Amino acid sequence: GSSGSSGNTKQLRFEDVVNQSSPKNCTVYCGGIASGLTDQLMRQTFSPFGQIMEIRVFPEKGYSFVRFSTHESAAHAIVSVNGTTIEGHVVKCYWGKESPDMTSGPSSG
Repeated sequence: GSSGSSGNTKQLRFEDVVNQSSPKNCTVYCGGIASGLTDQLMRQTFSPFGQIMEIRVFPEKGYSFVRFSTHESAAHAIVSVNGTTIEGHVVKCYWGKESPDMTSGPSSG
């Protein structure tokens, strides 16, 4: 028989992901692919994971966007995709947050 145990606390808990960001804004930032980024890919990949609203593939930056109609579905695909290898390329699933358009006044801490 074989053995191999040396891990503790990994990935992201569904309860943690389904809260990180407001329930109103549900986005999934999938970054990793470089020589295999295609709308059909992300669509088919998240297709089942849940319902997809908008998809943006950036084969020049090495990342893509995927927003769901709900927070749950998004969290599911995230908790999973978060640490998966597509076509031999590790991808990262995050909560696509809208960039700050207006704010004025930097900070630090």
